[PDB]
Amino acid sequence: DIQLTQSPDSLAVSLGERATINCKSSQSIFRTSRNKNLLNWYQQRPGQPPRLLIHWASTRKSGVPDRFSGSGFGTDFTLTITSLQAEDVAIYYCQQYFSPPYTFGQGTKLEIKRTVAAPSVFIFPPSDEQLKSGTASVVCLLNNFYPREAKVQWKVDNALQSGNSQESVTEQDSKDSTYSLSSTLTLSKADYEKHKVYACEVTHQGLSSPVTKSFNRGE
Amino acid sequence: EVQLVESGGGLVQPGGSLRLSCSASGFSFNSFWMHWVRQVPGKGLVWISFTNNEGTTTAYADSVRGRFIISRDNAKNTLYLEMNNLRGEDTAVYYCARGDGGLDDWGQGTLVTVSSASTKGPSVFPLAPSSKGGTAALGCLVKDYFPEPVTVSWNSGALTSGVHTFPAVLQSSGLYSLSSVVTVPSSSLGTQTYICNVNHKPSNTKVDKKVEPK
Repeated sequence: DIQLTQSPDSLAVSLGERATINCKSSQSIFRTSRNKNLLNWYQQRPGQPPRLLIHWASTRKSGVPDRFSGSGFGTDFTLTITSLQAEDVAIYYCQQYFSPPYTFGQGTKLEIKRTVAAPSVFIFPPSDEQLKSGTASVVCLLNNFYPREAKVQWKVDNALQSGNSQESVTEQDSKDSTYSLSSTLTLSKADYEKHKVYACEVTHQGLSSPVTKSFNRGE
Repeated sequence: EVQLVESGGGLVQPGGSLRLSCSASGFSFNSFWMHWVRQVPGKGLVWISFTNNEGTTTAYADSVRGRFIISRDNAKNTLYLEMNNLRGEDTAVYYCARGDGGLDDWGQGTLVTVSSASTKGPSVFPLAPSSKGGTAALGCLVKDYFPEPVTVSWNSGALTSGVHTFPAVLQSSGLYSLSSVVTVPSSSLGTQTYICNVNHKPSNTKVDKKVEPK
């Protein structure tokens, strides 16, 4: 089996700048009889099927912008993206089409670098309908921030919580290059009803100091 | 055009069988190689199988050889993948692709979940907008379901701007949870109704939840 190794695994490039993604094959994928290197490049945008950019190492598929170009010979290949656009956020894959199995590289995740953007922070108490079920979920939303690094701490009557929350983060937005994040604090109804003050404290580079959003149970 | 539509994915017991279908339109099906590729959620593309134009040459990834069978019905413009003796490692989104210069016209993919766990539909709770702007946030918490996936739309697909549907997280119970949120003009809250449309097809659970300010 032919192994493709991409480098780097992760790449952060500013809007308008140039990305360089390498693909190394464990053996030559130059088909002498065709005078072609049988290397394909794909873009897989968040939540989308893969899109073919390039085949035969350097031939662009019709309708792919000329900002995307493929180069290399034999075992060493490069995808270059010039004038990076917000919609280029994706994982990029190489694939050999020389001999089955038609193996893919492991992918290169491309992050768009943009200006720092503070999160908008929202807190949601548990619904009356859920409380009837014996569980309380408290949600804290961090909306449209950059960069990715964010600290979310839960406090209940000022006691710092650990082990009873989970976070989820969206992929970078294809238009504004931001992330959003949810933190969900899960308590029994009994524990929820024993405390008054529910607080989500957010630390992010875009905030001059941590932001707290809070509510008092039953208001 | 060219359209490939995968179907036949779903929850299946380990050791069981599934047949995936890839329905092709808008081109001469029998003039092109066809591929299956899979993707474990949040992981890379893994080539699985191909067939030449007539189905006289096929090949398979090492991990599926002797368990999976690719075939095509040129008369019905359909590609198939018969999957036998399924394992946890086979859980993935399965894509079909047309062979041209590269793999092209990828379908939307079909999720195959190989598990002995029971189907369970979600509970849907509102994330109500509060008095605190210009911008308001509201949402739906879709809690305690198995397997993936759930779909969430807002106002039957009329509301798309500012929607974030979070990746599902696996809880200590082994059930999934996710939230879907949307930011809207706070000026809309008086008059605009907001309904999240949740569909968990594996359990036949469809819920339309009105999210009302408190």
